[PDB]
Amino acid sequence: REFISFPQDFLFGTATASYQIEGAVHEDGRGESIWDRFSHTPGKVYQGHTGDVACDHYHRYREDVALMKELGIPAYRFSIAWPRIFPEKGMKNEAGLDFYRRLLEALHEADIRSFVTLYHWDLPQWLQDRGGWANRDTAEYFAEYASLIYERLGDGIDAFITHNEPWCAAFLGHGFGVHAPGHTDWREAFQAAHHILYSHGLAVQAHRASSHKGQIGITLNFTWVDAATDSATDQAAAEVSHAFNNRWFLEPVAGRGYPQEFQQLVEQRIGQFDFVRQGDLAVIAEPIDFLGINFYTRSVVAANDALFGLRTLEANRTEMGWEIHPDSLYRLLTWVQSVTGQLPLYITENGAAFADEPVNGRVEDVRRIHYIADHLEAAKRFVDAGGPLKGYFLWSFMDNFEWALGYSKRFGMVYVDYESQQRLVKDSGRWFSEQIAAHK
Amino acid sequence: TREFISFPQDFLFGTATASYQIEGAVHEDGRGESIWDRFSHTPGKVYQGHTGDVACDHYHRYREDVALMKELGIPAYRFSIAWPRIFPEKGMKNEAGLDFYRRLLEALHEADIRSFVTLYHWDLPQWLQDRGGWANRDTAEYFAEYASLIYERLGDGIDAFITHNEPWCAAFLGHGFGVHAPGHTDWREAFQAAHHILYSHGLAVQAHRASSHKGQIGITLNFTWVDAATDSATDQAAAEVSHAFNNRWFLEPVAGRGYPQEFQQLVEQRIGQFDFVRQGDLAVIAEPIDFLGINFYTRSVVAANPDDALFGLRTLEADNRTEMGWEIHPDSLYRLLTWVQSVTGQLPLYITENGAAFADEPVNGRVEDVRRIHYIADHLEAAKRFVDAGGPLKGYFLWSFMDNFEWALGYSKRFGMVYVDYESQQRLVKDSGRWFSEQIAAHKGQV
Amino acid sequence: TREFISFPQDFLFGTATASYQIEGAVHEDGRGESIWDRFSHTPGKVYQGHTGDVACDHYHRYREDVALMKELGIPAYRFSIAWPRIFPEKGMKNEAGLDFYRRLLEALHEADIRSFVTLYHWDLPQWLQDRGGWANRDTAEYFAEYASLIYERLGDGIDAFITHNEPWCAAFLGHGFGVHAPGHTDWREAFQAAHHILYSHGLAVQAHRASSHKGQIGITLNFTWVDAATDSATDQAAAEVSHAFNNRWFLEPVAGRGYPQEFQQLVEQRIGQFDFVRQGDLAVIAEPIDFLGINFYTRSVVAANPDDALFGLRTLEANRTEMGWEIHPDSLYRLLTWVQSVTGQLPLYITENGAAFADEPVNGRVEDVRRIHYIADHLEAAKRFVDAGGPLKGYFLWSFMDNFEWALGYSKRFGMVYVDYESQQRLVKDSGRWFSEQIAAHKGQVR
Amino acid sequence: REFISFPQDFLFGTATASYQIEGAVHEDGRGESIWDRFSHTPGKVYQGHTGDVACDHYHRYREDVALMKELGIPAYRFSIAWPRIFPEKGMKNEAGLDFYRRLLEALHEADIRSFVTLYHWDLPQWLQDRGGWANRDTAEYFAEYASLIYERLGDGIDAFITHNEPWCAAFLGHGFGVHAPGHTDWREAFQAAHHILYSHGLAVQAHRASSHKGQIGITLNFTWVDAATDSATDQAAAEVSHAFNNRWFLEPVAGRGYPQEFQQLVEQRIGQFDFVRQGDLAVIAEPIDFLGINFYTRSVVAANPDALFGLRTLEDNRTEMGWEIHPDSLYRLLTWVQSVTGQLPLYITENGAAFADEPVNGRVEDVRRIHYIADHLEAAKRFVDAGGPLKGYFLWSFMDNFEWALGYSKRFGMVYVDYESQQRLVKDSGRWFSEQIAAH
Ligand code: NI
Ligand code: NI
Repeated sequence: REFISFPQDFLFGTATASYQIEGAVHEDGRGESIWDRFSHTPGKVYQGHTGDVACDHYHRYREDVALMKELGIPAYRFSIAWPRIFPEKGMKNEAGLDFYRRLLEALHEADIRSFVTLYHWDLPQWLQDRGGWANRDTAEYFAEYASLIYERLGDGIDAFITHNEPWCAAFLGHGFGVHAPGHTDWREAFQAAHHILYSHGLAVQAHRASSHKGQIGITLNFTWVDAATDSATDQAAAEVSHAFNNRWFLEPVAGRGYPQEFQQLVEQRIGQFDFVRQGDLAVIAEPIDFLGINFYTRSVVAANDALFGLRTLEANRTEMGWEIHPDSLYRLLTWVQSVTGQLPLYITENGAAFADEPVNGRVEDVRRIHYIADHLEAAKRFVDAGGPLKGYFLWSFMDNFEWALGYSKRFGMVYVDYESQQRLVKDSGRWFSEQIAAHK
Repeated sequence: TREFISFPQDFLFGTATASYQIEGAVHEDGRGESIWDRFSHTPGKVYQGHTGDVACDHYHRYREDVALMKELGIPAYRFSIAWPRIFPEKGMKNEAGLDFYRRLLEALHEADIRSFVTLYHWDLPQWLQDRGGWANRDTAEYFAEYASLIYERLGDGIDAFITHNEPWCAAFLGHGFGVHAPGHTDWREAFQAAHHILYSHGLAVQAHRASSHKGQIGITLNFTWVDAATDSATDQAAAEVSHAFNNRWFLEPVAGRGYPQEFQQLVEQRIGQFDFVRQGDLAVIAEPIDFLGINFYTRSVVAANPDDALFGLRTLEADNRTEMGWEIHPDSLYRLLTWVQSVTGQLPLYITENGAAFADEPVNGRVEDVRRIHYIADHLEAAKRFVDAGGPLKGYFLWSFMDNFEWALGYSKRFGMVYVDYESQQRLVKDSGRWFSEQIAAHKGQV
Repeated sequence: TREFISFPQDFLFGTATASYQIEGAVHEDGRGESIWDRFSHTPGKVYQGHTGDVACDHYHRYREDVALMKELGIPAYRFSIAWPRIFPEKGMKNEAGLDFYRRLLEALHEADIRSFVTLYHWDLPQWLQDRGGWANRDTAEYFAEYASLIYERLGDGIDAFITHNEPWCAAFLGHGFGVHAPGHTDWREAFQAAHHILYSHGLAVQAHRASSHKGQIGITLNFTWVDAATDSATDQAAAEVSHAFNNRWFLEPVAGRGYPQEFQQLVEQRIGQFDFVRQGDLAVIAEPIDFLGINFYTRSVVAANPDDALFGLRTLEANRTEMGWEIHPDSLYRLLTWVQSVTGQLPLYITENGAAFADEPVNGRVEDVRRIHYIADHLEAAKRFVDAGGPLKGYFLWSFMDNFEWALGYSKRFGMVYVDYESQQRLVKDSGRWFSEQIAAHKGQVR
Repeated sequence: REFISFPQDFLFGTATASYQIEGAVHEDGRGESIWDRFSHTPGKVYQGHTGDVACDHYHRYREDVALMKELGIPAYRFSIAWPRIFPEKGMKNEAGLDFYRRLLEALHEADIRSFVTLYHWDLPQWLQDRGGWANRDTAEYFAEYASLIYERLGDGIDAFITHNEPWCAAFLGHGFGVHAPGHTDWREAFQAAHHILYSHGLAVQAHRASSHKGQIGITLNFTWVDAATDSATDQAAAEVSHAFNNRWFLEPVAGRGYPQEFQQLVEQRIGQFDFVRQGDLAVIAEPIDFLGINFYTRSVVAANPDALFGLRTLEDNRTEMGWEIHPDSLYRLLTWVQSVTGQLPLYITENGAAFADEPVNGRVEDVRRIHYIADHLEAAKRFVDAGGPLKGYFLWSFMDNFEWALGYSKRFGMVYVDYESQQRLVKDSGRWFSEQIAAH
C-alpha cells in the first residue's frame, strides 16, 4: 500500500493498556484489581483467560521498548496500573512507581514520546469493595492518585490521559455486565458514568496545579451510527444510539452537558439524576489540552429492547465482528470537530483483529496493512479539510488480553507467542515503521 | 456631528415598531381585546394610567409614516402584526384586520422598503389569556394557526418573518415579575410560559417551511450583557447565573442545545421538576431558522445578593445613562455579538432593535438630540468591528422609528428618531433621523 | 356555661370542614396540584408561609376523627371532596382518590352520621387553572363532569350535595383582591369567574336531576349583614352597594331572579359590558335546588369612602374574635329574615357558623367559654327565626377541628376540637362538649 | 388436629418483615432500599412484582394489630426498615421513628410482646452505593443505627433481633444473585458474611451499654441435611452442605469460629480470608440472650462433581416453595443446636409453609397449614420434653406478603390478603392457631 503524507507536526505511535500486557499480578505489592476479580470469576472471560501473565511486559519491557526504537516509533501510549500504585487503602507503593520510572527512562533513551493513561479499567478491588464508581468518593481517590503521578513521574511524561473509554467502564462494567466489575443495573451504570466524568474533571484541575508542564486530555471511543433505512423510526433509533455511544461523554467534556433529549429518555426508564450535584458539569468541563479519539468501526441501527429500543445489524469485517468502514472515521472526525472546534485531536486507538497465523517465521497479515492504510487515508482527508488532527496511535503494539474475549483477538502489529513470550514483528508492523520513516 | 460608518454591500438598515405601541384604534374594525388592553386599563399597572388606545394612531397615519420613511430613504422597516386584529375571538378570522396590513404592505412595496414582520410582539388576544394564555400548551397551536394564516394571505408582500419578539420579557416580565401583561406573579407559570413560547416558535417555523413563502423566517431575542461587579468568586458566580437567565435561556434551546442545564437545575430547586417539557419539544423548538434577530440596549453589572431568594442577583445602578436608567456601554454590544457567534456560528444575524430614550424637547421646531446621535454612532462602530472580525452581521434596525407607548413606562420614554407630539399627532423628524438618514445614503453611494 | 336551645324535631346539627384545610398528604395516592397548593407555596401569599401540606393529616386520621364524632354524638358532618384527588390531570380519573372518600363515607355510615358533601371548596386543580380556571367557561363543563362522577360513584353514601362553597370569595377574593387562590387582581376576570361559577352550579344541578341520586342538592353562600354607619344619604347608599356586592350577587341569580341590576350597571361602568353572560345562562343558573346553605359569621358597618375607586365603600372595625370580626348575633336573625324574603319556603341550612379564639390548652383542657357564648347566641337567634316561621332545617358548626384558615394559615383556631399540629393530637375543647350536650338535649326532648 | 401442650413460660406469636408487608416506599422520607432497586430491575423478581404497595401495613397497621389482639396472639415479631430511619448518609429521619413508635404503642395497648428485627435484608441503597456488606464500614453504620433504635424505641420493645438469616443476605444476595443486591461473586459473599456477623457483634456491644431493659439475639435459618445414601462421598457432601447452611454463622456466634474443615475448602475455591481482622470473632461471639431458629424443611444432598462445593439437592410431600414437609427434621435440628448453644434460650422465630390458598364463599380452609403447624408444634414439644430451652414459637407469617424473588406467588400467612381489595381474611389455620394459643 502507498504511504500517506501528513504535516510535519503529525505524531505516530502505538498503544497498550496495563492489565492487557503487564502481567506479574502479584509482584512487588500489586493489589487485586477489578479485572483480577472478574477474569477469575467463572463464566466471565472466554475460556477463563486471565491477565495473570499476559505479555509479561513487567519483565520484558526493555526488549519491547527496544523493539519500538528499532522500528523507529516516535511515541508510545501506555497506561499506569492504579493497583500497582495504591494496592490498598491509603497505601502508596514505591515499587509500583519505581517500575514506571524505569519504563519512562527506557522510553527517553530511545527518544520516544509517552502518552500515559491514568485509568484504563483496572480499578483496585478495595475501591470496588467500597462501591467503586457508584461511590462518589472514588472520583476523589482518583484525583489524589492522579496528583501523585504528576509529581513523581511528570518529568518523563509528555501527555497525560485521565480516562480511556468511559463508556465501556460505565456501561459495559455496570450496565451490561460483560466487563468488570460485571454489574447489571442501569441506574448504577449512569451513576458511574457521572462519577467517571467527575473524576476526569478533578484530575484536570489537579493537573493545572500539578507543576507538570505537559498536556492533559481524555480519550473517548466512538461508534458511528447510520440508520438502517430512511424511515422515521429507524432515523429516530439511530439518533438515540448516537447520543448513547458518542454524545453522552463528549458533550459534557465540551461544556454542553448531557444530551438533553436522551437524558429525559434515560430518566424515563430510571428516574431523576440525584447524583448530578451543583457544580459537577463545570468541573467535568474544565478545559483540556486535547481529545483522544478511539475509532474502530461504525454501526447500523434499526428500531426495535425495553431500554432504548435499539438493535444493531451484524456486519468485510474484523474477527471482532466489526465492519471495516474507513470513511465512517472521516465522518466521525468531522462531527467531533463540530463540537470541539480547534482543540487538538489525536487518534489514540485504531486497529483491527484478524486471524493472525505465523508461518515460516513470518506473519503475513495483509488485511491489517490494508486496514491501517484505509483509515490513514481517511485520517488524511480530515487533515486536508483543516481538521486539527495531531496524531494517530495504533492499537496495538503487540497482541494482548482483549478483555472479555481473552487472548482470542490479536490486535497487535507484533505477534506474541504466549507460550514462549517471543515478539515477532508482523508484516503490518514493518509497514507502519516504513510509514514512520517516509513521513520523516 | 459624527462620521458615518462603512458597512459591506448588502448590509440592511431599517427602523422598528410594535403594533400595540403605535397603532391605536383599539376598537376599530372588530379588533379583539389584547392582554395589554386589559393590563394598561388595570389601575396601577402603567405609568399615570397611559394606554395604547390612541398611541401614534398609526392605524390611520400609516401612509404618511411610510412616505416619511420613503422620503428619508430607509431601505427596510420592522413592524409587528397585531394578533387580535386577525383573530379577535376564538377561531374567527377577521378580514378587515388582514386588509389593513395588506394596505400597509402595498405602501411599503411601492416605496421599495423591505418588510420584516413580527408575528408576536406581546399583544396576546385576551380570549386566549382567558384560556390560560402562555401557561396553556394549546396557545402554541393557536399561534401556529395564526402564523400559518399570515404566510398565505400576506406572504407575497413580506420579505422576512419574525416569530417572537423578546420571549424573555413576555415570559418573565408578564408571568414572573408581573410588570408587563398579563401581570402574573408565579415563577412556575413564568418558566412554563417560556417553554410554550419556544414551542410556538418551532411550530411556526415548521408551518413556514410548508407555507410556500419563499422568504426568510427567524426569531428576535433580547440580550443583556453581564459583567461581574467584582473578581469575587461570589460575584463571578452570580454574573454567570444572570448570564444564563437573560441570554442563555432562549438562545441555546433555539440553537439546538437545550436549556442551560446548571441554571435549570437551580430553577428546579427553587420551583420543581419541569413537567411541561415533553419528548420532542426540544427538537421542535430547535427547528432550523434562517437568521437570528438581536435586541441589545445596555449591559448590567451584576453582584451577588442573598436577599433575592430566587436567583440571588443584584443589578447595580448605571452619569452616563439613558432615561430608562440604562448604561450606555457600546463595547458590550461587540462582546455580545461575539458570544452569540460562538453559539450560532455562521447563522445570519440581524440587530432588529437598538436605540436609546432621551429627554427630547422640540425647540424652534426641531429636536437637537445630539445624545442619540452618539448612541447610534457608537454602536454602529461596535457593530462594524464585529463585521471586521468576521461576524455574520447582516443588518441593523433602529428602535424606534417614532416615539411610542413604552409599555409600563407609558409615553414618558421617547425612543424614536421622529418626534411625536401626541396632542396633534404631528411627527417631527429629529436630528437623529437626519443623521441616520445620511448614514443610509453614504452606505448607498459607496463604491 | 349556658342553657341549651330547643329546636323542632327534624332539626339537624353537625360540623363542617373542607378538604385542603384538613386533609394534608397532598402528594399521596396520585393527587394533583391544586391552586391552593400553588398559591400557598408562592412567597408572601399566606401568613408565615403556612401550607396545607400536612394540615390535620385527616387523610390518615379520618377513622379517628369519625369515631370522635360518634363519641360526641354528632348527627351530621359536612366535608368537601378534593377535586385534584379525583382528576389529577386533564382526563385522568384516579381510583385511589375516589377510594378514599368511599372509605370515609362508609365510616360515616357505620357511625350513623349523615353526610353533606361539598363538590368545590376552592381547591381547583392547577391543570384547570393552567387553562384559565374560572375565567374560562370550559371549566364549568369540567365541573359538571366531575360532579356527575361523584353522583354515580359515591351517591349511595351521601345524603345531600352542596355544589359550591362561598362563590363570592373564590371569584372576588381569588381574582379581584388576590388574597386567595389563584391570586389574580382583575375585576373583569373576577366577575367573569363569578358567572362561570354560577353557571357551573346550574350544570351540576341538571346533572344531579338525571344522576339517579335520590338525595338533595343545593349550594352554600356566605352572607355578611351590612348596617349603615350613619343616617347620611351616602352611607345609606354605600351600605346598599355593599349589600348587593356581598349578599345579592349570587343568591338572587340562583333564586330565579337575575343579577342585582342597579349594582350591576355600576359594575359595568367601572369595567364594561357583560359579554360573558350568554342567553340561557340565567335559566341554567336558576335550576331549582332542594335547599340553600347559609354561611354567616359577622356583620359589617359600612360607610361611604371616596378613595375606593371601584365601589366606594369602607368597613369599620368592631367585642370581636381573632379574625377582627364583630360578634353580632342579631344580624344572623336579620339575615335569615332577608333570605326568606327572597327564597321563600325553600329549605334552609346553616352550613357554617363559628368563631376564631385564642385557644390555649391548660392542664390538658381548653376552656374556651367565649366560643360557648358565640354558638349559644347564634343558636338563640336561629331559634327566633324558627319561631317566626322560618324554614331553617339545620345548623353546621365551623369547624370540627382547628385547621388551615387559608391566607391566615394556622393562626386562627375555629374548631371545637383543639389540634396540636406537632403531634396531630386532637383535644376536644369545652366548646365540643357543650355542643355535644346540645345534641343530646335536642335528641332527648319529648315531643 | 389436637392442641399441643406447652409449659406456662411458652410464648406464641406471629412474624413479619418490613419490606414484605409495609409498602408506601416513597412516603415520609423513606430512602431507596436495595430491594427497591432489585425489584425494579427487570427479570429479577417473579413477574416484576415489587414491594411498592405490598400489604399496605404502613396504613393498615392499626387494623392488623387489632386483628392480632382479636385472635389473642401473645407476641409479634416484626422488623424496622433501615431506609425509613436513615434514608441517606448521616440523616436521621424522625418520621421513620414516628411510624414505629405508633406501631409499638398499638401493640402495647393490645398487650402484645414485640420482638424487633433490626436488619431484614432491606439495606439502604446509599449504603449499597458504598459497597454494602462487602464494605466493613456498613457493619459500623449498623451499630449506630442499632444504638439509635435502643434509645428511641427501647421502652416499647421486649426483645431485639440484630440480623435475620445472614445466610441469605450474604450468599443469596452476593453469591447466587437471586436476592438483592443481586451480585454473583463468591469472594464478595463470604466477605459480606463476615461483615454481617461483625455488624451483629457491634450491635450486641451497643445494646449492653444501650440501657435497654430487654434481651438481644440473632435469628439464624437452618435447613437440616441428610445424605442421599450411606455412600462415603454422599457422607462427605452432606457434611459440606451442613457446614455451609447451618454451621457458618451459628458456630462463630457460639465463640467457636468458622467451621475450619469447610473454611479451608472455601479458601481453596477462592483464597485466604484477608477480611478476618484479629479480634473480629471475639466481637462476633459477644454473648447473646437468645437464639432465633428459622426452620422450614430439610434438604437431601448427594455428591456432585458444581465447581464450588460439589453439592446437589434432590427435592408429593412438598409445599408451593417445593420444600419437603419433614416435621422430625425440626427435632433433629433443635437437638444439634442445643449441642452447640447449651442452655441458651431458644425461640423458633419463623416456621410455616406456602400452600395454594384459595377463598371460596368468604373463607379459606388451608387444612394443610393446620397439619403443618401442628406437626412442627409436636416436634417442638418433643424437644422441650427432652429438656430443651425452647421458649417460644413464631409462626410465619401473620398474613400473606411479598415473598422476595417469587413476588406474591407464595402465601405463607395465616391471614389471607386480597391485594386488590387489601382485605384481611383470617385463614382456617389462623382459626386453629388462635385456639392453640387459648388452650395453652
Ligand atoms: Ni378609523
Ligand atoms: Ni399515607
